[PDB]
Amino acid sequence: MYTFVVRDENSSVYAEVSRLLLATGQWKRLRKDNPRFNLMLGERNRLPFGRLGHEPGLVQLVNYYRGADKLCRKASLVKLIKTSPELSESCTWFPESYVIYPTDEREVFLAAYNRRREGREGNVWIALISSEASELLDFIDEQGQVHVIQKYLEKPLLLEPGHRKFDIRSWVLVDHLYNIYLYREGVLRTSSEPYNSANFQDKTCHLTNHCIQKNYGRYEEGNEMFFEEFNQYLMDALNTTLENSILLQIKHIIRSCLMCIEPAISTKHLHYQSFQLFGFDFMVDEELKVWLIEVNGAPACAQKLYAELCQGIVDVAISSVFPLATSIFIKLHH
Amino acid sequence: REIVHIQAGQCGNQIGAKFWEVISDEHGIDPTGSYHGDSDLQLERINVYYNEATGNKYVPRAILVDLEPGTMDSVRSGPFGQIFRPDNFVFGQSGAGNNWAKGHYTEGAELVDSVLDVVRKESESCDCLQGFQLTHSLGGGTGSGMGTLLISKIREEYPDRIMNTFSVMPSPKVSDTVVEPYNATLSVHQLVENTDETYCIDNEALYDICFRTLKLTTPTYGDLNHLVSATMSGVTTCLRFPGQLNADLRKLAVNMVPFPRLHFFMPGFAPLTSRGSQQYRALTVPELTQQMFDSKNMMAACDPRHGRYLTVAAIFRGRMSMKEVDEQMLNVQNKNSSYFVEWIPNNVKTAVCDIPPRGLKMSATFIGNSTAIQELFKRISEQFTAMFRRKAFLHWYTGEGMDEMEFTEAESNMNDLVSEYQQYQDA
Amino acid sequence: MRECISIHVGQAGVQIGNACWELYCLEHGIQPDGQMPSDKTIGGGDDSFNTFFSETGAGKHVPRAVFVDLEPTVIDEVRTGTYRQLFHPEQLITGKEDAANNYARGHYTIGKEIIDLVLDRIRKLADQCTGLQGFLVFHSFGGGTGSGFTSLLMERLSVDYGKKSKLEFSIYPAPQVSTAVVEPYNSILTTHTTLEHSDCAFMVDNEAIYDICRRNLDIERPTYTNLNRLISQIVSSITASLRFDGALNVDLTEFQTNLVPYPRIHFPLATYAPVISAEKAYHEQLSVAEITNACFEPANQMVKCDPRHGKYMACCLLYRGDVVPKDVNAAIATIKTKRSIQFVDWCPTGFKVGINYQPPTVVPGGDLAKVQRAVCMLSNTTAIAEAWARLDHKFDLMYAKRAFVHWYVGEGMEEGEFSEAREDMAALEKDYEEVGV
Amino acid sequence: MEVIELNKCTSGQSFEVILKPPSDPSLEEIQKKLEAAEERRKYQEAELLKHLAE
Ligand SMILES: Nc1nc2c(ncn2[C@@H]2O[C@H](COP(=O)(O)OP(=O)(O)OP(=O)(O)O)[C@@H](O)[C@H]2O)c(=O)[nH]1
Ligand SMILES: Nc1nc2c(ncn2[C@@H]2O[C@H](COP(=O)(O)OP(=O)(O)O)[C@@H](O)[C@H]2O)c(=O)[nH]1
Ligand SMILES: COc1ccc(N(C)c2nc(C)nc3ccccc23)cc1
Ligand SMILES: [Ca+2]
Ligand SMILES: [Mg+2]
Ligand SMILES: [Mg+2]
Repeated sequence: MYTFVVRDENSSVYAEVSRLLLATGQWKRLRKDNPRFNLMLGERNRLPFGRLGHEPGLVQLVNYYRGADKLCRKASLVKLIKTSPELSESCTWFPESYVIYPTDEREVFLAAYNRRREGREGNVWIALISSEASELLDFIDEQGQVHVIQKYLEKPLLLEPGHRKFDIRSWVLVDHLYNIYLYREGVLRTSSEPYNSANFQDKTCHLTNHCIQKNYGRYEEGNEMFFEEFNQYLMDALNTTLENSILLQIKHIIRSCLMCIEPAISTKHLHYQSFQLFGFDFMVDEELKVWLIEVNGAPACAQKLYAELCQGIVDVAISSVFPLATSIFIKLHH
Repeated sequence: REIVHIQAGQCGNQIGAKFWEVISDEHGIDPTGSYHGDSDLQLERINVYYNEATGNKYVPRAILVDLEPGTMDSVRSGPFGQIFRPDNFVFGQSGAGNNWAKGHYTEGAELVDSVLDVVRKESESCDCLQGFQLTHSLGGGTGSGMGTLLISKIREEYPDRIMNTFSVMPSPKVSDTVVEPYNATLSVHQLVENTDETYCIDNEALYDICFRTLKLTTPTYGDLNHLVSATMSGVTTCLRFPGQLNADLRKLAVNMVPFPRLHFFMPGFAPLTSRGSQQYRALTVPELTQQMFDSKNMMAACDPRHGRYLTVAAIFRGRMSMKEVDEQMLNVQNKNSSYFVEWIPNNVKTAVCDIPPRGLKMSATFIGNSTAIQELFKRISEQFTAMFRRKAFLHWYTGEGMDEMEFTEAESNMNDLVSEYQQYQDA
Repeated sequence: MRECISIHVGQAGVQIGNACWELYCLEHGIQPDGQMPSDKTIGGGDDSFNTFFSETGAGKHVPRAVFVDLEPTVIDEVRTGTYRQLFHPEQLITGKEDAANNYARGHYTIGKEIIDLVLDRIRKLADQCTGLQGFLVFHSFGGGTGSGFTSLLMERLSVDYGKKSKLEFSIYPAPQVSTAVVEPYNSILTTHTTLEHSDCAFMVDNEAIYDICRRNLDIERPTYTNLNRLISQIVSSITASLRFDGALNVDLTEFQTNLVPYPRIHFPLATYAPVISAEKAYHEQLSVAEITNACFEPANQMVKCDPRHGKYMACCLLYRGDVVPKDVNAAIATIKTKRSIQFVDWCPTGFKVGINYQPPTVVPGGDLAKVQRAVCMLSNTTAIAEAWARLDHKFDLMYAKRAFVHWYVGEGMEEGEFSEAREDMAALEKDYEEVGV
Repeated sequence: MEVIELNKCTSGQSFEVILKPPSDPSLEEIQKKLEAAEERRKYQEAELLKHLAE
């Protein structure tokens, strides 16, 4: 009988994991403040990593990597890509991004803005989307908190029929041995109203969030296109598979990002062990080139896939450490 | 660090004589007082219970108290009777007649000054006195009434010393008189206020072990006392023997008692043996750990599953793997973490002594401060109220000067103790 | 030459003192009787070892050490043990009854009767010094004497010897080998009372030492003797620069300068490599690069914490054995590019290096093997605050119900002192937070 | 990279390597605290002896 604790109630993913664990009959749930646990399904903020791995006679495991927020916060990810030699300034899968504080790299941002202006090419940026620099900077000070100014992808790949924008979400699980497992099923979060090149004020067709969309449910249920349909579309419309055109670049970005942070976050020789599920968010342009948008520390699954992924998390992340008395993941080799 | 032992009444003297019988054998002392052992580990802290007499003859630091001459004559003509200092025998003539009031207020008050003179004479020999341990029953008159009178007077003369008791609880299953719940309630009221540590030795539990487990269909007092002396040996091991934990009476009190009143301990022993028949199969370390925590092995008739452990002290005796002991002790806590309070971190402590007791290759003794002990006090309270609501048998007490008010106060303080134990079961 | 007095308080302090002084003797070639055949100036001198040893006309080398316990049993073993002739009776102070795992009993009740006697015996050693620089205090956080009496002594030493430096060697409580349930109380209480009076404190988590003994020495269930022989090796590495000729950490003031820029954040993390089992047949001897690399593994630290998720304020590498500067710089260059070493923005990203050519001395018939080269890294990292967090949490759990508090109040201490001590600790946890993120 | 403060002798040598540049209570107060604690001990013992006198 192994023992676990739950410290995130809002977690829709680990609610299903805690449900599945009890269902085996070899796991017992303890109260929040019980120190005598094998597993911790911890909180999003202020997780007490310093208390872990100090219970004699117990192997302890947590569902978060300490330090992995450096990839998952927007300000941190830009700083990490720009400073680490493994990624370098010349990263070609990451859009031109700058860190801006309210009253820093403001003069560095404006130098690139003028090269775009004097080059007379596309000069549209995101923070909310605008073409003018002096109207963007005023919005940042008006909010209060730190934000990143990023190059907006003016020429994205557009699904037909509809002339629609989209983003890809990939679910990645890193285990205790630092194996990088990409879940074979991804999801395309789609816009339901056609992409307007001229009007940037219309936030409904430019942002592909599951909340902002909620023409909702026109082409596919809940604005969610799955991998079989998207592969099928690319074959018919562009004469290529999802594997070649998009997935090789996705596998490359995930692996490059986590290889970079490995020495800082790895729990290979530590007194406690970590795993973590990540949500990688991808943009595809019209030339079939993949760009990284954000990385998610506490991602939420899609309804169709909840059952399968949560069983996978138990199989390769939890049961690998605590064994009981076909594989759904692709292993990214390093 | 010296301990003065006092035994009061029939039960107190009978279990008391058995205690000195068992622990003298472990320290290698014959009935004459001469040392005939081989290990030096026996003598390193022999001064804890023994005084060294001239001519190199050991003498138990033991005072024998009764209001009747009957039982102390059984001790004197008994097996280890010659070892006790003849002056430390203090007796009255007319007895206490199973009456707390006679023990505490009338008959016992006549004799208590004589006992305290002997207590003082033993205390003055001591380089550094730890305090006192009393053996007594709570159901009689002498051990119950006079025993609690002694404690109160000892606390007055030695307020900076520890008071430890081995208190035998009455049961209808092993019953002398109907008035035992009265005597016990009056005694508990005194023990809650005037002792630092009390080992609750329930006669109900000793009977049930003898009947259900040991298979003795009609157990005597001798069968009951065999379990007591084996427990008493076990609980005092870390006082009697040098280890990694140099333990005394105060250190046990500091570490076991989180709140001053909640100092009633539930003792346990593994493996359970009966007299005569020797068990030939030695127990493995996982077997000892599983047994000592099981309710069938508890010397107080409580179910630990109906409560929560505040603190635990565990003592393993014999030659065994200390790594396996540590592994098994952590195994019990981790597999049953809900039964240990989360608000006292690392509340289970373990010690190992190399010397086993007589007739066993290896053994385990359990000292638990569980909230489940409230069941014992609830049982006494229920038996008390059944008689007291009709003021039955009360004339034996009012005849010696006691008011009904004193019973109501004693009933109240024990019911307070019960809800106080109940408090920490939930929060 | 400036003398140092070592003070060993309580069981843990005394027993570690036995281990350290046995080790110092073997290193300087001082025999159990006190004679030093290699020493040519008889009856005095101002060599580097004379920091720790004074000299009599007979040729005896006596430790500048005072042992104090409120209980006779532990120091009685020193009095009769193999090093009985080394100490003179007056250096060894014992009480009647110990502090019974109670801080308040050690500090207030039993402390008050012995405090004046101890300072008098300290004065007797101090008056033999031509230029006393200060004190090295050995004690447990968890014991009654170790927590209680130590903090009273630390208060008094600041009064009588105000211009002098005070260094701590402290034993952090671990459930694996602990003797008392109230050890988190004792630890928080002593830290609060001692914090202003200590200039540099080396914490040693019994949990770390215990696992190192299991993992690296193949000892199934480590005793105190096993732990103390290892702890003494670490202490010897730290103190070597006071006892031997050198230019790094030559005096006690230099420890504060090199390791402690923030007076309150005075707890450096010690890391030691290599720990190799004596009865291990065939061992491939580790190089400079390998043993320096082991200084950044958490499994080699004296406190289990993660330095990667914290900032450094200072760093010392203390090598013993066959080590040259060129090998050290090459090792540092490789390590920097492979690991997360983050200094604070107001400190140089650098290492102070001390090499002593004499390889580490091991106790004959010990658990530790003879090595060609060894290293002790002393680093002031904000990561050590993890140990404070653990301890404070355990304190909070018990204090919320006021569990065991009555034992402390019964010795004359006030309930306010508990929450005052906890507030200071909350402030200390905050100090590490400001510096560390 | 830069190796400064190099000092050698027969016993050993010491140096510093930089990789990157940057960017009490008195005796009267102690005797008062200890004796205030003794007064609280004496009071608690007196309240005990008074209770036992009853
Ligand atoms: N490393 C090490 N730790 C020890 C030793 N002796 C005791 N300890 C630890 O110290 C704590 C208890 O403190 P002690 O030093 O034994 O107690 P004390 O200072 O003698 O104080 P009292 O006995 O309470 O008066 C526990 O956490 C033990 O694990 C030792 O020889 N080595
Ligand atoms: N375990 C045990 N209980 C006893 C013994 N003798 C008497 N008792 C119990 O103690 C109670 C009577 O107390 P007793 O000691 O005879 O009276 P006293 O001599 O006036 O103290 C009854 O509840 C008995 O069950 C004994 O030898 N062993
Ligand atoms: C709950 O934590 C505790 C509990 C008791 C202790 N001491 C002091 C012990 N005293 C005695 C007399 N026997 C023991 C036997 C076995 C183990 C400990 C003790 C220490 C810590
Ligand atoms: Ca000399
Ligand atoms: Mg009788
Ligand atoms: Mg001690």
